[PDB]
Amino acid sequence: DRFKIEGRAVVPGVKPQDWISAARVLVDGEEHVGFLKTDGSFVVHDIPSGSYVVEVVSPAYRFDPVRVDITSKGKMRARYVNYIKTSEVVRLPYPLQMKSSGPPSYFIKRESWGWTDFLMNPMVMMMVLPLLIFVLLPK
Amino acid sequence: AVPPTYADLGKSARDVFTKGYGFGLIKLDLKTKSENGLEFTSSGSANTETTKVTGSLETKYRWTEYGLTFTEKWNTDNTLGTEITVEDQLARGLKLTFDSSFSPNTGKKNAKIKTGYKREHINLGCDMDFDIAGPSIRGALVLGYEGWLAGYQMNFETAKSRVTQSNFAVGYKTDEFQLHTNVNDGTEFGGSIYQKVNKKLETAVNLAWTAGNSNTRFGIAAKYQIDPDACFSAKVNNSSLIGLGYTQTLKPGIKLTLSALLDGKNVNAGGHKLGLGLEFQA
Repeated sequence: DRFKIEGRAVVPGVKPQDWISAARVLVDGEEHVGFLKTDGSFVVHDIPSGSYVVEVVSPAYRFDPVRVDITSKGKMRARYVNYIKTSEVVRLPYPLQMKSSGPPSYFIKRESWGWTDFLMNPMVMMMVLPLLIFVLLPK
Repeated sequence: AVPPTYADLGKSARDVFTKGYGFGLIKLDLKTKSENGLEFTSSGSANTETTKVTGSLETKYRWTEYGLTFTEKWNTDNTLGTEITVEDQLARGLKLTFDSSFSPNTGKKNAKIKTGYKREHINLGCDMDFDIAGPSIRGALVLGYEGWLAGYQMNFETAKSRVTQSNFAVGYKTDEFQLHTNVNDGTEFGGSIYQKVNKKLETAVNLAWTAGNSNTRFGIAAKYQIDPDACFSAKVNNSSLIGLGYTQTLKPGIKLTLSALLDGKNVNAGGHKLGLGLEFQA
């Protein structure tokens, strides 16, 4: 007994054909691999019964994995990915519609010190009094 | 001349309410004056309810050569604080205050600039607070002619929005009658009266009113010195709060103060808050 899973992924903007390039979807991670269509859709066949996590892998805009439960009779139940808990959290319709949030942060941020902010230093403030006193002399 | 500032306005009544009793806390202060200019203060506060030990070493350097004052303080949570005060440098009544705080263990810095203009009957003050959260600017201006005095305080912050905090304090201050009414944004309404019948009798009354929930609370305090070394203080609040304090000079510098706050009812529910205070001056 074999079944198929189809889904549709919509990017907020850009171009679907721009994002299709170098885009694949994983069901277990190395066992079953699906490829996307020209606009966007993952269609996977040759699957057994069981529970699998569908995740779209992309160096570009990332996606949230979605848990899918396959029954032998032919019922398909999709849920949120939960590891600590193993119950039903929220049930959503079957036609997978992933919405990528955006580019994940790959690099860290480093900030410099502001000009108005470096005036708070214990040493910089002890020079401002001599600076003002010496400025008020020629004036 | 030299009209009272906003913080000092009414400070007599609060000080009567504040000084005298420290129940729940242990007071231990030592003050030392040197010959030339050195001032050393070591104070230690001990709590029995929360079992906490608090204290600060304060070193004061009074330099009358140029009007400079150097203050350095140290707390118990690894907080370091320095202060420079300059008065009568080039203007008539101009005072510049610089306060800095730095921590050596962790890394934290805070800055504060105070400016004060004092004249015949005009008082100006501006405090600029520099912190990572957001700089703030606070200005207080006090004006009076003979006994009629009124002050205005404003607080502004650039970090959030056009936030403005208004304060209008109108009072009548004379030799033995001191009345002051403080208004906060037309929301807080405080009124303090303080008077002295003789050189041994002092009475103070405080009232608090609000416009939000219409909460009213009043309290009266009496201070009477039996002898130049023996003094007694009593305070009664609106609902049931009573507090009694007694101070006596034991050695010519050594003084002992005892404070007791009683909150008792008649439904088998009562509580005592006691406190001892002791200071040395040299």
